[PDB]
Amino acid sequence: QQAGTETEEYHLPLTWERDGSSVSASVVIDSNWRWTHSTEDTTNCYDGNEWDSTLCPDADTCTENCAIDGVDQGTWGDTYGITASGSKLTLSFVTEGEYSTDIGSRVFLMADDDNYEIFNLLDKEFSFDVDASNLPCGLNGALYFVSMDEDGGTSKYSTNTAGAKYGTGYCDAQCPHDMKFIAGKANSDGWTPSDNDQNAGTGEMGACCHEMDIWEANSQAQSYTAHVCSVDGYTPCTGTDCGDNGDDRYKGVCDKDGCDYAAYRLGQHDFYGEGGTVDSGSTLTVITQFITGGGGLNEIRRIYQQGGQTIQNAAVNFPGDVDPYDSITEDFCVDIKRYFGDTNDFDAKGGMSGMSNALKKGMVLVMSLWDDHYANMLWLDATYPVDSTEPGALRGPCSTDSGDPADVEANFPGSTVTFSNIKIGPIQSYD
Ligand SMILES: OC[C@H]1O[C@@H](S[C@H]2[C@H](O)[C@@H](O)[C@H](O)O[C@@H]2CO)[C@H](O)[C@@H](O)[C@@H]1O
Ligand SMILES: [Ca+2]
Repeated sequence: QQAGTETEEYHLPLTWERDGSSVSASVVIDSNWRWTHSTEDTTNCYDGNEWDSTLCPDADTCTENCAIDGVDQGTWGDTYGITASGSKLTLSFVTEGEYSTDIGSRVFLMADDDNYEIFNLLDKEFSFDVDASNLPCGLNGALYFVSMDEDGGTSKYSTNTAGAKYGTGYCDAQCPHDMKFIAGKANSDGWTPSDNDQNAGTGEMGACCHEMDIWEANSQAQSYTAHVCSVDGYTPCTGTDCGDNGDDRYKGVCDKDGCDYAAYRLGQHDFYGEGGTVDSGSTLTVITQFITGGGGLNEIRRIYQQGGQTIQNAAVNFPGDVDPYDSITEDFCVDIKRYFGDTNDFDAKGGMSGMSNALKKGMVLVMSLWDDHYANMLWLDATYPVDSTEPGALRGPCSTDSGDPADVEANFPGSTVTFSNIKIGPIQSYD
Protein backbone atom coordinates (compact mmCIF):
# COMPACT_ATOMS: atom_id res chain seq x y z
CA GLN A 1 0.00 0.00 0.00
CA GLN A 2 0.71 3.66 -0.49
CA ALA A 3 0.31 5.94 2.47
CA GLY A 4 -2.51 8.49 2.48
CA THR A 5 -1.70 12.14 3.29
CA GLU A 6 -4.88 13.30 5.01
CA THR A 7 -3.65 12.68 8.54
CA GLU A 8 -0.13 12.60 9.96
CA GLU A 9 0.51 9.27 11.67
CA TYR A 10 0.85 9.31 15.43
CA HIS A 11 2.33 6.33 17.24
CA LEU A 12 0.96 5.95 20.77
CA PRO A 13 3.88 6.20 23.31
CA LEU A 14 4.61 3.17 25.45
CA THR A 15 7.56 2.50 27.79
CA TRP A 16 9.06 -0.97 28.24
CA GLU A 17 12.27 -2.49 29.63
CA ARG A 18 14.98 -4.12 27.53
CA ASP A 19 18.05 -5.81 29.01
CA GLY A 20 17.91 -3.76 32.18
CA SER A 21 17.22 -0.30 30.52
CA SER A 22 13.97 1.66 30.12
CA VAL A 23 13.00 2.15 26.50
CA SER A 24 10.67 4.97 25.40
CA ALA A 25 8.88 3.39 22.42
CA SER A 26 5.38 3.41 20.90
CA VAL A 27 2.80 1.22 19.29
CA VAL A 28 1.21 1.36 15.82
CA ILE A 29 -2.21 0.17 14.65
CA ASP A 30 -2.30 -2.67 12.13
CA SER A 31 -3.00 -1.43 8.58
CA ASN A 32 -6.19 -3.50 8.45
CA TRP A 33 -7.85 -1.02 10.91
CA ARG A 34 -7.04 2.09 8.87
CA TRP A 35 -9.01 4.31 6.51
CA THR A 36 -8.27 3.14 3.01
CA HIS A 37 -9.21 5.74 0.44
CA SER A 38 -8.57 7.08 -3.04
CA THR A 39 -5.22 8.74 -3.62
CA GLU A 40 -7.15 11.71 -5.07
CA ASP A 41 -10.27 11.97 -2.92
CA THR A 42 -11.74 10.95 0.44
CA THR A 43 -13.76 8.16 -1.35
CA ASN A 44 -13.35 4.88 0.49
CA CYS A 45 -11.63 2.02 -1.33
CA TYR A 46 -12.87 -0.41 1.25
CA ASP A 47 -15.97 0.00 3.32
CA GLY A 48 -17.83 -2.40 5.43
CA ASN A 49 -16.98 -5.76 4.06
CA GLU A 50 -16.29 -5.00 0.35
CA TRP A 51 -13.96 -3.08 -1.85
CA ASP A 52 -15.23 -0.31 -4.12
CA SER A 53 -15.04 -1.94 -7.57
CA THR A 54 -14.59 1.38 -9.35
CA LEU A 55 -11.38 2.09 -7.43
CA CYS A 56 -10.49 -1.64 -7.20
CA PRO A 57 -11.52 -3.53 -10.39
CA ASP A 58 -8.43 -5.71 -9.98
CA ALA A 59 -5.67 -5.93 -7.38
CA ASP A 60 -3.02 -3.98 -9.28
CA THR A 61 -5.42 -1.10 -10.10
CA CYS A 62 -6.62 -1.11 -6.46
CA THR A 63 -3.04 -0.83 -5.32
CA GLU A 64 -2.41 2.06 -7.69
CA ASN A 65 -5.60 3.85 -6.64
CA CYS A 66 -5.81 3.38 -2.86
CA ALA A 67 -3.92 4.55 0.24
CA ILE A 68 -3.96 3.80 3.97
CA ASP A 69 -4.06 6.92 6.13
CA GLY A 70 -2.74 8.01 9.50
CA VAL A 71 -4.22 7.73 12.96
CA ASP A 72 -3.91 10.98 14.91
CA GLN A 73 -3.56 11.32 18.68
CA GLY A 74 -7.29 11.75 19.36
CA THR A 75 -8.34 8.94 17.10
CA TRP A 76 -6.59 6.24 19.14
CA GLY A 77 -9.09 6.78 21.94
CA ASP A 78 -12.14 8.09 20.13
CA THR A 79 -12.19 5.49 17.30
CA TYR A 80 -10.31 2.51 18.63
CA GLY A 81 -10.66 2.85 22.41
CA ILE A 82 -6.90 2.51 22.90
CA THR A 83 -5.10 4.40 25.65
CA ALA A 84 -1.60 4.28 27.18
CA SER A 85 0.20 5.73 30.15
CA GLY A 86 3.72 5.00 31.12
CA SER A 87 4.28 1.27 30.54
CA LYS A 88 0.46 0.48 30.47
CA LEU A 89 -1.61 -0.16 27.31
CA THR A 90 -5.40 -0.67 27.30
CA LEU A 91 -7.28 -2.08 24.34
CA SER A 92 -11.07 -1.90 24.00
CA PHE A 93 -13.64 -4.21 22.39
CA VAL A 94 -16.66 -2.22 20.99
CA THR A 95 -16.04 1.48 20.47
CA GLU A 96 -18.75 3.61 18.89
CA GLY A 97 -17.92 7.07 17.55
CA GLU A 98 -20.00 9.67 15.75
CA TYR A 99 -19.81 7.73 12.49
CA SER A 100 -18.43 4.28 12.99
CA THR A 101 -18.07 1.38 15.30
CA ASP A 102 -14.75 -0.42 15.81
CA ILE A 103 -14.51 -3.95 17.13
CA GLY A 104 -11.20 -4.79 18.71
CA SER A 105 -7.72 -3.82 17.64
CA ARG A 106 -4.22 -5.10 16.91
CA VAL A 107 -1.02 -3.13 17.50
CA PHE A 108 2.69 -3.66 17.11
CA LEU A 109 5.61 -2.33 19.19
CA MET A 110 7.88 0.10 17.32
CA ALA A 111 11.63 0.64 17.57
CA ASP A 112 11.52 3.95 15.72
CA ASP A 113 9.14 5.69 13.34
CA ASP A 114 9.73 3.27 10.49
CA ASN A 115 10.64 -0.06 12.04
CA TYR A 116 9.17 -2.57 14.42
CA GLU A 117 11.12 -3.65 17.47
CA ILE A 118 12.73 -7.02 16.79
CA PHE A 119 12.85 -9.49 19.67
CA ASN A 120 15.34 -12.29 19.85
CA LEU A 121 13.75 -14.50 22.48
CA LEU A 122 16.24 -17.35 22.58
CA ASP A 123 17.96 -17.64 25.94
CA LYS A 124 15.79 -14.80 27.32
CA GLU A 125 12.98 -14.29 29.75
CA PHE A 126 10.04 -12.18 28.61
CA SER A 127 7.51 -10.92 31.13
CA PHE A 128 4.56 -8.56 31.46
CA ASP A 129 1.54 -7.92 33.59
CA VAL A 130 -1.99 -8.48 32.33
CA ASP A 131 -5.43 -7.65 33.52
CA ALA A 132 -7.81 -10.19 31.92
CA SER A 133 -10.59 -9.59 34.50
CA ASN A 134 -12.77 -7.75 32.00
CA LEU A 135 -12.71 -10.43 29.28
CA PRO A 136 -15.67 -12.84 29.28
CA CYS A 137 -16.09 -16.09 27.40
CA GLY A 138 -15.62 -15.43 23.71
CA LEU A 139 -12.97 -12.69 24.03
CA ASN A 140 -9.21 -12.93 23.56
CA GLY A 141 -6.74 -10.38 24.86
CA ALA A 142 -3.60 -11.62 23.26
CA LEU A 143 0.14 -10.93 23.44
CA TYR A 144 2.29 -12.76 20.92
CA PHE A 145 5.13 -12.61 18.47
CA VAL A 146 5.20 -13.14 14.72
CA SER A 147 7.91 -13.34 12.03
CA MET A 148 6.93 -10.06 10.33
CA ASP A 149 9.46 -8.04 8.41
CA GLU A 150 11.16 -5.32 10.48
CA ASP A 151 10.25 -2.62 8.01
CA GLY A 152 6.73 -3.94 7.45
CA GLY A 153 7.62 -5.04 3.94
CA THR A 154 8.97 -1.90 2.26
CA SER A 155 12.26 -3.44 1.14
CA LYS A 156 10.62 -6.59 -0.16
CA TYR A 157 7.56 -5.05 -1.85
CA SER A 158 8.04 -1.87 -3.86
CA THR A 159 4.35 -1.07 -3.91
CA ASN A 160 4.40 -0.89 -0.09
CA THR A 161 5.53 2.70 0.50
CA ALA A 162 3.61 2.94 3.80
CA GLY A 163 5.61 0.35 5.76
CA ALA A 164 5.85 -0.38 9.51
CA LYS A 165 5.09 3.32 10.15
CA TYR A 166 1.53 2.45 9.05
CA GLY A 167 1.41 -1.01 10.59
CA THR A 168 1.82 -2.93 7.33
CA GLY A 169 2.86 -6.53 6.82
CA TYR A 170 0.95 -8.56 9.37
CA CYS A 171 1.32 -12.35 9.05
CA ASP A 172 0.75 -15.24 11.39
CA ALA A 173 0.52 -19.00 11.47
CA GLN A 174 -3.11 -18.92 10.38
CA CYS A 175 -2.17 -17.63 6.92
CA PRO A 176 -5.07 -15.17 7.19
CA HIS A 177 -6.94 -14.16 4.05
CA ASP A 178 -8.65 -11.24 5.80
CA MET A 179 -5.61 -9.01 5.29
CA LYS A 180 -6.47 -6.15 2.98
CA PHE A 181 -2.82 -5.70 1.88
CA ILE A 182 -0.48 -8.63 1.37
CA ALA A 183 2.91 -8.47 -0.33
CA GLY A 184 2.46 -4.75 -0.89
CA LYS A 185 -0.69 -5.15 -2.87
CA ALA A 186 -4.38 -4.95 -2.22
CA ASN A 187 -5.77 -8.43 -1.60
CA SER A 188 -8.94 -7.50 -3.50
CA ASP A 189 -8.96 -10.32 -6.09
CA GLY A 190 -11.46 -12.94 -5.11
CA TRP A 191 -12.81 -10.89 -2.24
CA THR A 192 -15.78 -12.38 -0.42
CA PRO A 193 -17.51 -10.53 2.37
CA SER A 194 -17.68 -12.32 5.69
CA ASP A 195 -20.88 -14.11 6.53
CA ASN A 196 -21.11 -12.55 9.95
CA ASP A 197 -18.59 -9.74 10.29
CA GLN A 198 -19.83 -6.49 8.82
CA ASN A 199 -16.22 -5.12 8.72
CA ALA A 200 -14.37 -8.07 7.24
CA GLY A 201 -13.88 -10.37 4.29
CA THR A 202 -11.30 -12.61 2.63
CA GLY A 203 -9.22 -12.37 -0.46
CA GLU A 204 -7.38 -14.93 -2.52
CA MET A 205 -4.05 -14.52 -0.79
CA GLY A 206 -3.12 -15.22 2.79
CA ALA A 207 -0.19 -13.88 4.85
CA CYS A 208 1.83 -16.65 6.54
CA CYS A 209 4.61 -16.72 9.05
CA HIS A 210 5.87 -18.32 12.27
CA GLU A 211 4.08 -17.34 15.48
CA MET A 212 4.92 -17.60 19.19
CA ASP A 213 1.82 -17.02 21.30
CA ILE A 214 2.76 -15.93 24.79
CA TRP A 215 -0.76 -15.27 26.00
CA GLU A 216 -4.13 -16.01 24.46
CA ALA A 217 -6.67 -15.61 27.21
CA ASN A 218 -9.76 -14.28 28.83
CA SER A 219 -10.97 -14.50 32.45
CA GLN A 220 -11.90 -18.13 31.92
CA ALA A 221 -8.96 -19.81 30.16
CA GLN A 222 -5.43 -19.15 28.87
CA SER A 223 -2.85 -20.74 26.64
CA TYR A 224 0.65 -20.29 25.20
CA THR A 225 1.49 -21.93 21.86
CA ALA A 226 4.37 -22.36 19.45
CA HIS A 227 3.55 -22.40 15.74
CA VAL A 228 6.22 -23.22 13.13
CA CYS A 229 5.99 -22.86 9.39
CA SER A 230 8.07 -24.50 6.60
CA VAL A 231 8.59 -21.07 4.97
CA ASP A 232 11.11 -18.35 5.77
CA GLY A 233 9.45 -15.30 7.39
CA TYR A 234 6.66 -13.34 5.82
CA THR A 235 5.26 -15.47 3.02
CA PRO A 236 2.15 -14.81 0.91
CA CYS A 237 0.19 -17.92 0.01
CA THR A 238 -2.46 -18.95 -2.44
CA GLY A 239 -4.51 -22.12 -2.77
CA THR A 240 -3.59 -25.22 -0.73
CA ASP A 241 -0.38 -23.55 0.52
CA CYS A 242 -2.53 -21.48 2.84
CA GLY A 243 -3.80 -24.58 4.61
CA ASP A 244 -7.28 -23.17 4.93
CA ASN A 245 -9.64 -24.28 7.76
CA GLY A 246 -11.57 -27.38 7.02
CA ASP A 247 -10.23 -29.93 4.56
CA ASP A 248 -6.92 -28.18 3.79
CA ARG A 249 -5.98 -27.43 7.44
CA TYR A 250 -2.85 -29.71 7.50
CA LYS A 251 -1.84 -29.22 3.84
CA GLY A 252 -0.38 -25.68 3.95
CA VAL A 253 2.94 -24.10 4.89
CA CYS A 254 2.11 -23.28 8.58
CA ASP A 255 1.03 -25.29 11.60
CA LYS A 256 -2.35 -23.77 12.44
CA ASP A 257 -2.88 -25.72 15.65
CA GLY A 258 0.58 -25.18 17.13
CA CYS A 259 2.00 -27.00 20.11
CA ASP A 260 -0.14 -25.48 22.82
CA TYR A 261 0.15 -25.46 26.60
CA ALA A 262 -3.31 -24.65 27.92
CA ALA A 263 -3.58 -25.53 31.59
CA TYR A 264 -7.32 -26.14 31.70
CA ARG A 265 -7.16 -28.38 28.52
CA LEU A 266 -4.33 -30.23 30.35
CA GLY A 267 -6.55 -31.21 33.24
CA GLN A 268 -5.80 -28.31 35.61
CA HIS A 269 -9.20 -26.73 35.84
CA ASP A 270 -8.78 -24.74 39.11
CA PHE A 271 -5.36 -23.34 38.27
CA TYR A 272 -6.46 -20.21 36.40
CA GLY A 273 -9.84 -18.54 36.45
CA GLU A 274 -12.15 -16.65 38.72
CA GLY A 275 -10.89 -17.52 42.21
CA GLY A 276 -8.28 -19.88 40.75
CA THR A 277 -4.73 -20.43 42.05
CA VAL A 278 -3.95 -17.70 39.59
CA ASP A 279 -7.03 -15.48 40.01
CA SER A 280 -8.16 -13.96 36.72
CA GLY A 281 -10.18 -11.42 38.66
CA SER A 282 -6.87 -9.65 39.48
CA THR A 283 -3.85 -8.51 37.50
CA LEU A 284 -1.12 -11.14 37.17
CA THR A 285 2.47 -11.32 35.99
CA VAL A 286 3.25 -13.74 33.11
CA ILE A 287 6.84 -14.89 32.82
CA THR A 288 8.10 -16.96 29.85
CA GLN A 289 11.59 -18.43 29.50
CA PHE A 290 13.02 -19.66 26.18
CA ILE A 291 15.60 -22.21 27.29
CA THR A 292 18.25 -23.37 24.85
CA GLY A 293 20.97 -25.90 24.63
CA GLY A 294 23.08 -27.38 21.90
CA GLY A 295 20.02 -28.32 19.96
CA GLY A 296 18.61 -24.79 20.10
CA LEU A 297 15.37 -24.05 21.92
CA ASN A 298 14.50 -27.06 24.01
CA GLU A 299 11.88 -25.79 26.51
CA ILE A 300 9.46 -22.90 26.92
CA ARG A 301 8.81 -22.43 30.63
CA ARG A 302 6.08 -20.45 32.33
CA ILE A 303 6.07 -18.83 35.78
CA TYR A 304 3.34 -16.58 37.26
CA GLN A 305 3.37 -14.03 40.02
CA GLN A 306 0.33 -12.55 41.69
CA GLY A 307 0.07 -10.59 44.92
CA GLY A 308 3.79 -10.97 45.36
CA GLN A 309 3.56 -14.74 45.28
CA THR A 310 5.44 -16.91 42.75
CA ILE A 311 3.21 -19.60 41.24
CA GLN A 312 4.86 -22.28 39.18
CA ASN A 313 3.13 -23.58 36.05
CA ALA A 314 0.54 -26.29 36.58
CA ALA A 315 1.69 -29.63 35.23
CA VAL A 316 -0.25 -31.90 32.89
CA ASN A 317 -2.81 -33.77 34.97
CA PHE A 318 -3.74 -37.07 33.27
CA PRO A 319 -2.29 -39.52 35.76
CA GLY A 320 -1.21 -42.78 34.20
CA ASP A 321 -1.88 -41.46 30.69
CA VAL A 322 0.53 -38.54 30.20
CA ASP A 323 3.68 -37.64 32.10
CA PRO A 324 3.47 -34.52 34.28
CA TYR A 325 5.18 -32.15 31.87
CA ASP A 326 5.03 -28.51 33.01
CA SER A 327 6.39 -26.70 29.95
CA ILE A 328 6.53 -26.93 26.12
CA THR A 329 9.16 -29.43 25.04
CA GLU A 330 9.33 -31.77 22.07
CA ASP A 331 8.36 -34.72 24.24
CA PHE A 332 5.38 -32.86 25.60
CA CYS A 333 4.20 -31.96 22.15
CA VAL A 334 4.49 -35.50 20.86
CA ASP A 335 2.87 -37.10 23.87
CA ILE A 336 0.02 -34.69 24.33
CA LYS A 337 -0.98 -34.77 20.66
CA ARG A 338 -1.03 -38.59 20.85
CA TYR A 339 -3.25 -38.50 23.91
CA PHE A 340 -5.56 -35.94 22.32
CA GLY A 341 -5.51 -37.66 18.91
CA ASP A 342 -4.35 -34.50 17.23
CA THR A 343 -2.32 -34.40 14.05
CA ASN A 344 1.25 -33.33 14.86
CA ASP A 345 1.73 -30.68 12.18
CA PHE A 346 4.10 -28.88 14.56
CA ASP A 347 6.65 -31.63 14.03
CA ALA A 348 5.77 -31.89 10.28
CA LYS A 349 6.71 -28.16 9.94
CA GLY A 350 10.02 -28.57 11.83
CA GLY A 351 9.13 -28.98 15.54
CA MET A 352 11.16 -27.35 18.28
CA SER A 353 14.21 -27.07 16.06
CA GLY A 354 12.25 -25.23 13.37
CA MET A 355 10.75 -23.05 16.04
CA SER A 356 14.19 -22.31 17.40
CA ASN A 357 15.38 -21.07 14.02
CA ALA A 358 12.32 -18.91 13.69
CA LEU A 359 13.00 -17.29 17.07
CA LYS A 360 16.64 -16.81 16.14
CA LYS A 361 15.67 -14.67 13.14
CA GLY A 362 13.66 -12.27 15.34
CA MET A 363 10.00 -11.49 15.83
CA VAL A 364 7.64 -8.54 16.16
CA LEU A 365 5.54 -8.03 19.34
CA VAL A 366 1.78 -7.92 18.81
CA MET A 367 -1.02 -7.08 21.27
CA SER A 368 -4.64 -7.51 20.28
CA LEU A 369 -8.21 -7.82 21.48
CA TRP A 370 -10.66 -9.77 19.37
CA ASP A 371 -13.70 -11.97 19.15
CA ASP A 372 -13.77 -14.97 16.81
CA HIS A 373 -16.26 -15.00 13.95
CA TYR A 374 -15.09 -18.50 12.76
CA ALA A 375 -15.14 -20.57 15.91
CA ASN A 376 -16.49 -18.38 18.71
CA MET A 377 -13.29 -18.70 20.78
CA LEU A 378 -14.47 -22.23 21.71
CA TRP A 379 -10.95 -23.60 21.05
CA LEU A 380 -9.71 -21.35 23.86
CA ASP A 381 -12.38 -21.49 26.47
CA ALA A 382 -15.14 -24.09 25.86
CA THR A 383 -15.22 -27.56 24.18
CA TYR A 384 -13.94 -27.91 20.64
CA PRO A 385 -15.02 -29.51 18.45
CA VAL A 386 -18.35 -28.98 20.07
CA ASP A 387 -19.36 -32.59 19.33
CA SER A 388 -16.41 -34.27 20.97
CA THR A 389 -15.69 -35.17 24.57
CA GLU A 390 -12.44 -37.06 24.00
CA PRO A 391 -9.43 -35.80 26.07
CA GLY A 392 -8.31 -32.49 24.56
CA ALA A 393 -11.75 -31.42 23.42
CA LEU A 394 -12.49 -29.68 26.74
CA ARG A 395 -10.63 -26.35 26.85
CA GLY A 396 -12.38 -24.32 29.48
CA PRO A 397 -15.54 -23.75 31.48
CA CYS A 398 -17.51 -21.84 28.87
CA SER A 399 -20.51 -23.29 27.04
CA THR A 400 -20.37 -24.70 23.54
CA ASP A 401 -23.10 -22.03 22.91
CA SER A 402 -20.81 -19.21 24.04
CA GLY A 403 -18.76 -16.64 22.21
CA ASP A 404 -20.82 -15.89 19.11
CA PRO A 405 -19.76 -12.34 18.09
CA ALA A 406 -23.47 -11.25 17.89
CA ASP A 407 -23.77 -12.31 21.61
CA VAL A 408 -20.53 -10.88 22.97
CA GLU A 409 -20.53 -7.61 21.04
CA ALA A 410 -24.06 -6.86 22.22
CA ASN A 411 -23.82 -8.24 25.79
CA PHE A 412 -20.19 -7.22 26.75
CA PRO A 413 -19.18 -4.32 24.52
CA GLY A 414 -17.26 -2.71 27.33
CA SER A 415 -14.73 -5.58 27.56
CA THR A 416 -11.09 -4.51 27.73
CA VAL A 417 -7.55 -5.81 28.32
CA THR A 418 -4.59 -4.03 29.88
CA PHE A 419 -0.97 -5.05 29.30
CA SER A 420 1.85 -3.46 31.24
CA ASN A 421 5.45 -3.67 32.32
CA ILE A 422 6.71 -5.42 29.18
CA LYS A 423 10.26 -6.62 29.82
CA ILE A 424 12.96 -8.76 28.32
CA GLY A 425 16.19 -9.81 29.93
CA PRO A 426 18.28 -12.77 31.12
CA ILE A 427 16.57 -15.94 32.45
CA GLN A 428 15.95 -15.67 36.20
CA SER A 429 15.46 -18.29 38.91
CA TYR A 430 12.16 -18.60 40.73
CA ASP A 431 12.08 -20.69 43.94
O1 LIG B 1 -8.52 -19.82 15.84
C1 LIG B 1 -7.27 -19.26 16.19
C2 LIG B 1 -6.45 -20.20 17.08
O2 LIG B 1 -6.43 -21.45 16.44
C3 LIG B 1 -5.67 -22.34 17.28
S1 LIG B 1 -5.62 -23.97 16.59
C4 LIG B 1 -7.08 -24.65 17.39
C5 LIG B 1 -8.06 -25.02 16.28
O3 LIG B 1 -8.97 -23.91 16.02
C6 LIG B 1 -8.73 -26.34 16.57
O4 LIG B 1 -9.26 -26.85 15.33
C7 LIG B 1 -7.75 -27.33 17.20
O5 LIG B 1 -8.35 -28.61 17.23
O6 LIG B 1 -7.53 -26.92 18.53
C8 LIG B 1 -6.69 -25.72 18.45
C9 LIG B 1 -6.60 -24.94 19.81
O7 LIG B 1 -5.38 -25.20 20.41
C10 LIG B 1 -4.24 -21.85 17.47
O8 LIG B 1 -3.54 -22.73 18.30
C11 LIG B 1 -4.16 -20.48 18.20
O9 LIG B 1 -2.81 -20.16 18.56
C12 LIG B 1 -5.02 -19.56 17.33
O10 LIG B 1 -5.02 -18.20 17.85
CA1 LIG C 1 15.51 -12.42 40.25
